[PDB]
Amino acid sequence: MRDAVTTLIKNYDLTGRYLDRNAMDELKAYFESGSARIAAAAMINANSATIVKRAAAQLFEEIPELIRPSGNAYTTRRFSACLRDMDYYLRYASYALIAADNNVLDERVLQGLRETYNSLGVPIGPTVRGIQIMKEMIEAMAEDSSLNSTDFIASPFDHMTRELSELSV
Amino acid sequence: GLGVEAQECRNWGMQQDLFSYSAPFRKVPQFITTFAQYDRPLPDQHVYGSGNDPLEIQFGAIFPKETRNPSKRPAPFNKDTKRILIHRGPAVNNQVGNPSAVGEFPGSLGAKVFRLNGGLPGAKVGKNTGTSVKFGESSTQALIRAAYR
Amino acid sequence: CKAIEYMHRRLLGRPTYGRQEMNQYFDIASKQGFYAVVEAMIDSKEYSDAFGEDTVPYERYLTPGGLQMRSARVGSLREDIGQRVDKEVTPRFVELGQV
Amino acid sequence: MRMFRITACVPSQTRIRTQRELQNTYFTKLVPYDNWFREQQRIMKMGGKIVKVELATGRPGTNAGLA
Amino acid sequence: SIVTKSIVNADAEARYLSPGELDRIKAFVTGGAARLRIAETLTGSRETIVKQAGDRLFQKRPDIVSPGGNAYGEEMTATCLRDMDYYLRLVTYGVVSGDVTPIEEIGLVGVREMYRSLGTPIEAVAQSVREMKEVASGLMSSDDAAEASAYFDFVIGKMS
Amino acid sequence: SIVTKSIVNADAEARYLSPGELDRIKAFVTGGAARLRIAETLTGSRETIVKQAGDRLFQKRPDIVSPGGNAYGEEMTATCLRDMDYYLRLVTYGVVSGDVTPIEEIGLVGVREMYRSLGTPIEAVAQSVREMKEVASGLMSSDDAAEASAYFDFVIGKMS
Amino acid sequence: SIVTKSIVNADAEARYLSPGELDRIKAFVTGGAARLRIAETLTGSRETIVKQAGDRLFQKRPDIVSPGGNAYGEEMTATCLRDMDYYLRLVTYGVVSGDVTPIEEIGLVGVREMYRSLGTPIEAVAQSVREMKEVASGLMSSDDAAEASAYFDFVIGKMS
Amino acid sequence: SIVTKSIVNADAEARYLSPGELDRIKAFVTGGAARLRIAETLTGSRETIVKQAGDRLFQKRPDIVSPGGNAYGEEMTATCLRDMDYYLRLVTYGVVSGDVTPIEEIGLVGVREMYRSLGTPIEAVAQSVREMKEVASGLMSSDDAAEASAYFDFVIGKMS
Amino acid sequence: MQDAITAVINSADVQGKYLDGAAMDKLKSYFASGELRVRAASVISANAATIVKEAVAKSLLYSDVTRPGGNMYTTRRYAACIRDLDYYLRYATYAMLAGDASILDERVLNGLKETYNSLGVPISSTVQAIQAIKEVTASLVGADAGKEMGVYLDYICSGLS
Amino acid sequence: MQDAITAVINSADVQGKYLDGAAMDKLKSYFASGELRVRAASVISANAATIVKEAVAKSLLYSDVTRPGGNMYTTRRYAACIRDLDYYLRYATYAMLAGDASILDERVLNGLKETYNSLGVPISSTVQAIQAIKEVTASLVGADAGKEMGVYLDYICSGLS
Amino acid sequence: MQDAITAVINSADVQGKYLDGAAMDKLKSYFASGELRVRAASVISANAATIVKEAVAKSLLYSDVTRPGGNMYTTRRYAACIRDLDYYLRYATYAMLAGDASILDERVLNGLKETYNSLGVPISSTVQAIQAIKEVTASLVGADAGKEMGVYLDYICSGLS
Ligand SMILES: *[C@H](C)[C@H]1/C(=C/c2[nH]c(/C=C3N=C(/C=C4\NC(=O)C(CC)=C4C)C(C)=C\3CCC(=O)O)c(CCC(=O)O)c2C)NC(=O)[C@@H]1C
Ligand SMILES: *[C@H](C)[C@H]1/C(=C/c2[nH]c(/C=C3N=C(/C=C4\NC(=O)C(CC)=C4C)C(C)=C\3CCC(=O)O)c(CCC(=O)O)c2C)NC(=O)[C@@H]1C
Ligand SMILES: *[C@H](C)[C@H]1/C(=C/c2[nH]c(/C=C3N=C(/C=C4\NC(=O)C(CC)=C4C)C(C)=C\3CCC(=O)O)c(CCC(=O)O)c2C)NC(=O)[C@@H]1C
Ligand SMILES: *[C@H](C)[C@H]1/C(=C/c2[nH]c(/C=C3N=C(/C=C4\NC(=O)C(CC)=C4C)C(C)=C\3CCC(=O)O)c(CCC(=O)O)c2C)NC(=O)[C@@H]1C
Ligand SMILES: *[C@H](C)[C@H]1/C(=C/c2[nH]c(/C=C3N=C(/C=C4\NC(=O)C(CC)=C4C)C(C)=C\3CCC(=O)O)c(CCC(=O)O)c2C)NC(=O)[C@@H]1C
Ligand SMILES: *[C@H](C)[C@H]1/C(=C/c2[nH]c(/C=C3N=C(/C=C4\NC(=O)C(CC)=C4C)C(C)=C\3CCC(=O)O)c(CCC(=O)O)c2C)NC(=O)[C@@H]1C
Ligand SMILES: *[C@H](C)[C@H]1/C(=C/c2[nH]c(/C=C3N=C(/C=C4\NC(=O)C(CC)=C4C)C(C)=C\3CCC(=O)O)c(CCC(=O)O)c2C)NC(=O)[C@@H]1C
Ligand SMILES: *[C@H](C)[C@H]1/C(=C/c2[nH]c(/C=C3N=C(/C=C4\NC(=O)C(CC)=C4C)C(C)=C\3CCC(=O)O)c(CCC(=O)O)c2C)NC(=O)[C@@H]1C
Ligand SMILES: *[C@H](C)[C@H]1/C(=C/c2[nH]c(/C=C3N=C(/C=C4\NC(=O)C(CC)=C4C)C(C)=C\3CCC(=O)O)c(CCC(=O)O)c2C)NC(=O)[C@@H]1C
Ligand SMILES: CCC1=C(C)/C(=C/C2=NC(=C\c3[nH]c(/C=C4\NC(=O)[C@H](C)[C@H]4CC)c(C)c3CCC(=O)O)/C(CCC(=O)O)=C2C)NC1=O
Repeated sequence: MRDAVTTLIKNYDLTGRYLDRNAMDELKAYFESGSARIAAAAMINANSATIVKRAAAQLFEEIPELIRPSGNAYTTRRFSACLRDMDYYLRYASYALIAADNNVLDERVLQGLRETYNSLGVPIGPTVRGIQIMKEMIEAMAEDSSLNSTDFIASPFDHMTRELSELSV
Repeated sequence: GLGVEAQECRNWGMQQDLFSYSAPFRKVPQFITTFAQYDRPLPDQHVYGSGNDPLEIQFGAIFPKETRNPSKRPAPFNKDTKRILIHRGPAVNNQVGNPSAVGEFPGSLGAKVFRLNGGLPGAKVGKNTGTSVKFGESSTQALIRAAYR
Repeated sequence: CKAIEYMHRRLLGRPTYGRQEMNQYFDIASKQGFYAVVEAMIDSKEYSDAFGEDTVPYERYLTPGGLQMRSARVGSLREDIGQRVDKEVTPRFVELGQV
Repeated sequence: MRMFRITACVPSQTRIRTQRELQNTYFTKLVPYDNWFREQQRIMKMGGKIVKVELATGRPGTNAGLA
Repeated sequence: SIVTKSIVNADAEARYLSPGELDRIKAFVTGGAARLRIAETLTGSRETIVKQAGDRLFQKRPDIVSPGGNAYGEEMTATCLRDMDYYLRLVTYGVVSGDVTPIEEIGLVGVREMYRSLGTPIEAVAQSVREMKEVASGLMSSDDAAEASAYFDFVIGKMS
Repeated sequence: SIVTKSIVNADAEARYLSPGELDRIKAFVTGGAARLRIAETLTGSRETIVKQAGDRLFQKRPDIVSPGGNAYGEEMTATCLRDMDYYLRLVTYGVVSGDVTPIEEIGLVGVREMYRSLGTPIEAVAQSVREMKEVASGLMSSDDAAEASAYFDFVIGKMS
Repeated sequence: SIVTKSIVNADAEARYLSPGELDRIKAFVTGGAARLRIAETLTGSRETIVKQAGDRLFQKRPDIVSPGGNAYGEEMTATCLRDMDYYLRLVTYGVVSGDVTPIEEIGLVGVREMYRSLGTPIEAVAQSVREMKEVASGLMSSDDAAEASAYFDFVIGKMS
Repeated sequence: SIVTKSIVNADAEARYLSPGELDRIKAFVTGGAARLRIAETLTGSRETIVKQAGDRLFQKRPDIVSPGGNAYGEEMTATCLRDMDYYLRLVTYGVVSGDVTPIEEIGLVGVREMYRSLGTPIEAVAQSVREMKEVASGLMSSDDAAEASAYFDFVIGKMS
Repeated sequence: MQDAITAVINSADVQGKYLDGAAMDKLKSYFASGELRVRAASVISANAATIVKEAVAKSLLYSDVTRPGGNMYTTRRYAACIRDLDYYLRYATYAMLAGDASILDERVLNGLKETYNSLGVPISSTVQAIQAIKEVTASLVGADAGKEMGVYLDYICSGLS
Repeated sequence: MQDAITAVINSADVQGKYLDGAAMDKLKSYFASGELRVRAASVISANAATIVKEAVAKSLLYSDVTRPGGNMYTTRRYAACIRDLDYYLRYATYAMLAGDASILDERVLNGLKETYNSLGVPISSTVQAIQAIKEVTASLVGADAGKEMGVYLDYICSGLS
Repeated sequence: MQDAITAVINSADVQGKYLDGAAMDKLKSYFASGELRVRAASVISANAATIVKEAVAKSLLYSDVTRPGGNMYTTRRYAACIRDLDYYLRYATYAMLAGDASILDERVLNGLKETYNSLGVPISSTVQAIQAIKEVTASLVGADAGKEMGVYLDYICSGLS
């Protein structure tokens, strides 16, 4: 995996350049954001399980059929597996928030998601809907909390949405 | 397997293909190739799969058989994904960057071009019958045989 | 799809750019048939521009894999393609002692 | 099947060709009935003038047997 | 979007964006506020516009809810209004983006073949689209009514 | 003409013009008044622009008007000025139409061959067009001069 | 600077800053962003701008570079290019300051006398600055080109 | 090469070489001694031909080497002479091959694009090749000069 | 290709709901940046060939790449290298106008690596050339639009990586 | 494709050198061999079908290959094999004329091994048939030209096997 | 894998015949060449590192490949290229000893092109490096064994292409 600093370093090493003023500026921006990154990660760690439970309790009301017959969370086994996927999404989103880069997100989440979910027959739309529900809950809780900077939180979840979402248009 | 433990969603198809008894017959490494392809961008490959690209030989629709020596290399090709094709003629003549040069002919850089440039024999009544040595008919015979080829 | 791809390569000298062309000819094949797929490929404006009413089609574009197969063998491989070509020069002492 | 014998004159508009172009400049061809509409559309879009059109094969108003 | 359409045309011609295309994008980015207002009005009148248009369509064509009709039954009527909502959302996306492409790709290309399988009357759905258009125009200001009506009529023509 | 191009594309795709194409058409018609004003300024200043650009080109390349040159003599100078006037009129046609299509159709296709036949230097023709562009831009407002600069540069680039 | 001119005008009447001068100052501060964009474009393009303008000048007026001309010789050509660079830098100063006062104070007071002393054609220097104006205005948008044209024209007027 | 061209043609019609093609190849093989002699002459007198052609071209077109020109400066002139040497080498390759294929492949496809990008006048480069042709024709008898004139004129026509 | 607006609309469509406040925020942010994007695109379009000339002079000219034995040696290959730089500049302009690298993935970086590998193109040389293009464009357009363009140019370079 | 002349010219061009003494000597050697090459090409073109017929009779006919279950069983497969041998002989003649195997690599051997592997064509049987063709051509053409044709036919055999 | 002995044995066995005079002549030829094969193998084993070193210095070093952005930039990538050359030399020696290019086909070529295509490795440049290895091995072993080694090196190159 690569965080923002490592991805910048790799980008500059690609051209074989020394770290210039723009590199220093990007590094300074990340290093100043690091306080809010750690704060948001601590908050999401504090409220993790509750966040995923509430996100599922909203998503199964948005699309009720995932718990009715022929739905993909019908059994308690399927329900627990779905909640496990949601917890995985939250944990890797937290890792990506701390790292300030979505490559750790890609290498360990998205790179085969459609293949695995298609093989298991899991829908690929409700999952991103639940992802966005988690992101909304996370950002609402952050806004309620004393987090001066919270814009970066939408980046990991939105990248997950863009990658794992079917290209509708 | 899938039920024995937790399966990471990064080597799903790879391990699915590996566990089956047909594993020792796919000789092409399906693990290193996909692991590199994740970090690399989209490959030079047909939209619907690697097996869907015929060999670039003179004749014969030689395709990689999906079941014989398994070498399928699926890639996520969306709709609006134009391919990069190397022009036979001059590189400047590629219609991607030279859209008005489609009719250009590849002089000495591409394959030969066949046209009905010469008048077909018997086109006009100027050759009033006879004329067994009416010169332009080998050209049209070569044109027809070249269209066949 | 393999048949349509080979047909396109054969009747325009060009591999299909991708899913847009493949979808067009694929809908043609599903709706009308082989004859209409061939008719569509022949009557496409790209065919008209590349070849008039008097030009036989020819191979106009090559995939990178095919180009590599053609021009990467030990024969037909240029000296300067993927190699550092050092300009050979006679030794300076040989030139000095040369009459 | 019904066939159309069409004579037309299609000029060039973009480039000054230096190869013999009279054959596709003024010509007559036997296009099928099922292709006549699209051929006419192509000639019009290219800017040609349809000098003449005749029904070389078949007869007008054939309800059945036009194959 | 308008940007994507201009970029695609410029790419196909193998050129940079025209000065006219750039000016069109300039005007669009300036009028983004008004188009956002139009989309927000549509989203506000979502559950009312579709309901009224469906009511008018039912009163125009009883056969759809009559015996032997495509949408016989409350479930079929609810799904018909679901298609109504989907087309209204598509129109919202289209007015926001300044291009019909988001409308067409999601819900216009091959729509006749998609609804032939279901047996629904294509002209009936076009009439429903029309009725939604009049409802939106009624609940919309004058000029932006015309702006959205352009896209609504485009969908109407392409589907009908 | 943008109208001509949009109609040609619509026919080629076999459908009515897109709403975006109609928007482009209406915007072009709106700007047609300013385009007509630019064309009127150019046609009013055709004489002074032609004379000034011709004199500047002669000074830059006196060999063209020097004995043994293509433009040497009163008749050759008159024909050179006639070509300048023709190209200025073509630029006016382009500014009116909003496109370089009329210029390309009338006096910009085969021009290299025609000047090779007549012996005229295409370099001299391009420099003359550049001088005309400079004179017109000096005589015209910056925005209008910038607009006409597109046609002038298109002509110059096709010359060279 | 516009700030300098307004503050000086106020002090010459011994009053505090008038509402009109404060309005002018606010407009200047608001347009400062565009000023810096123009100035940064100029400084980034200083090498290309100076090179192209020098080439155009040495083509239009070969007398200055021919033997017996002031710019004849490698060193004289380099010094002519250095003077072009000086005037481009002064243009950048004027662009940043929103007026031509820095250009006046540094390189437009006694320029006629200095170039008379050095033996240079002031009309040739003005031509060089005009070509710099054309090259620079070719490297920016319509409004920015018109903005920089004011400083360029001021230098042209002060030199001729 | 005539052999390569004949083989390519025979491959294109998928047939063995015609007796006429074989006779032509045999004639070229027999006559290769004269081609080698011409190539040896050009190779031996390359530096003299390049120098004289460069001087003649510079006198004919002083602006390209005067300040503000593409080739002004000692290193720029060295590069111009290097270009002329490259084209002389290409002409020798073409003479040895008996076909213009090597010349077209190495230094005639995209030449207009290359020189337009560099800013070098393509007609000036053609005039340089013409001067080289004249010098080479002077440095050999009519027969060998007549043979080399084919490739020289081919390069000149492609450049023009 | 998907611009910022099409990206937002796609993210909303795949969830089936209407553009809520976040979508409007993203749309208005893109519209606010649109003026700068359009200015930079128009300036680059006007000075398209000059940028390529400056980049080629800064990177490849008078080097082993352009000398005999280099892939940029023959005139046809020089013209092809120039055309490739034109592609990169035009597609960077496209990605700047669209706020996305989707066009770069779909059309530019799609098969490009093995395309150059089969052709024998020097990857490091083309990377340095794209860097020169990026720096020249930054100089000609400004720090902000320069960095915006450099985002897509560095995306292309990292794709070549 | 490249003949001997084009190969020498490309070798000179890659180093950016005029044709020196060694290149001239190579060209002289090729010109000397040109008459023999042309004569052999004419002889092979005259006896094209006969050479293939004799080779197939010597190496393939009256064997499991032609009998049912063999690759050359059906009339269609026999015709295909004869056509393949004809192509091999014709392209070997092209290579002998050009003095170079570039045409063989570019238009014959590219993917030929993969083609036979997919089709099930017996590589060893094809190699033996080409060997028979080489012997027949040697007997029908002579010693030196036969040796050159054998060189190029063995090049094809090496590429195939 | 298969050597000459096993190859001829399998060729006889598949059609079910004993070893005739023709096969015995092939085995006699292999036994005649065995001494030269063993000497060449010993020489190459002695000079394995030097051969790859000289080939890399003669083909790859100071090119676009080693510079930043090239496929031999990082030290790990350089060591990987060296390891690939070591494989190619060692397996060429194996095939030279065995008198059959079957170990190359079943342990170096079947899928290697796919792996390089996935990894972006330049096949043309690796072919050039293998050619340099061939030249160095020929210079170090002699013409007779050098040609035999080059046969299998070219086999590897053709398989890669
Ligand atoms: C309480 C007295 C009764 C009750 C209520 C209740 N259930 C849920 C939620 C769920 N119940 C199920 C049921 C099952 N899963 C299985 O695998 C089986 C098969 C044996 C059963 C019966 C499931 C899947 C859910 C989750 C999805 C959902 O929302 O229905 C709730 C809601 C809890 C919440 O909102 O978080 C409530 C109130 N369940 C009982 O068993 C009692 C009879
Ligand atoms: C919940 C939001 C949705 C849902 C979930 C669901 N998932 C599965 C099974 C699996 N999910 C995954 C996913 C991942 N594994 C990973 O390692 C990663 C990243 C760390 C991801 C995203 C995998 C691999 C499986 C199978 C293997 C496993 O779980 O160990 C199921 C099971 C379905 C069944 O019938 O067994 C379910 C139900 N289902 C819904 O309806 C929601 C929309
Ligand atoms: C429907 C039962 C399920 C489903 C299918 C689905 N497929 C596509 C797209 C394509 N399917 C094909 C099919 C074939 N190619 C062949 O060569 C053959 C016959 C030999 C077949 C059957 C192809 C070529 C495509 C691509 C079409 C195109 O390029 O436009 C889609 C749509 C994909 C898209 O993005 O448009 C779908 C939905 N999907 C399901 O979930 C169903 C279970
Ligand atoms: C010049 C002396 C006269 C003249 C010329 C002129 N010609 C055209 C158009 C065409 N000319 C031809 C003629 C030929 N094409 C051939 O291939 C051959 C046989 C080898 C000949 C004789 C054709 C076919 C055309 C059609 C267009 C085309 O060239 O493809 C034009 C008009 C061109 C146009 O598009 O408008 C003109 C002006 N005009 C005169 O007034 C002179 C008397
Ligand atoms: C002046 C800037 C340049 C120049 C002019 C020049 N032209 C001619 C002769 C002709 N010029 C044309 C060109 C056109 N005729 C048209 O109708 C149009 C369509 C837009 C064009 C462009 C033609 C056809 C002629 C032939 C004569 C005629 O007009 O009927 C000459 C005379 C050439 C001679 O030797 O007689 C000259 C001098 N010459 C330069 O050097 C300038 C660059
Ligand atoms: C001299 C007659 C003209 C002239 C020459 C000139 N050329 C350059 C620069 C280059 N010229 C070339 C051309 C070629 N390279 C090749 O390999 C071949 C094919 C065999 C050709 C034709 C190239 C590639 C360059 C780029 C620089 C480099 O070689 O590395 C210059 C300098 C341009 C500059 O500003 O750097 C000049 C002056 N100039 C004229 O005005 C004459 C008409
Ligand atoms: C220049 C910076 C480098 C360079 C360039 C170079 N390229 C080619 C040939 C081609 N380049 C492409 C690339 C593209 N085509 C596309 O459509 C796009 C995406 C939109 C790209 C990036 C292609 C396809 C070709 C092949 C011809 C064709 O365009 O169809 C060459 C010539 C190679 C040859 O042997 O002719 C060269 C030299 N070379 C360098 O050294 C620079 C680093
Ligand atoms: C004859 C010595 C052996 C033999 C031949 C054989 N070949 C085929 C079929 C094909 N052969 C080819 C070969 C080529 N295509 C090319 O473009 C070139 C490059 C110059 C070559 C050599 C191809 C493509 C085919 C496919 C069929 C077709 O002809 O299009 C067959 C028949 C295969 C079948 O089942 O139809 C045969 C019999 N067979 C032997 O046993 C001989 C050793
Ligand atoms: C200097 C302290 C020591 C030294 C240096 C030396 N190195 C070379 C040649 C090369 N060095 C490298 C190393 C790297 N390239 C990379 O990309 C990386 C990481 C960024 C490293 C470490 C390489 C690849 C080469 C090969 C040539 C090339 O760069 O393309 C030499 C020259 C060797 C020769 O004979 O050519 C030298 C002298 N030598 C010493 O004695 C010092 C201890
Ligand atoms: C199943 C389809 C099929 C066909 C058609 C076929 C034909 C066939 N006939 C052959 C030979 C032959 N066939 C004939 C037969 C004839 N002589 C005449 O005068 C008659 C006209 C004709 C029979 C009526 C002869 C004489 C030969 C030997 C040719 C020679 O040895 O030169 C051979 C080559 C030798 C061999 O059989 O191995 C083939 C392949 N084989 C097949 O598998």
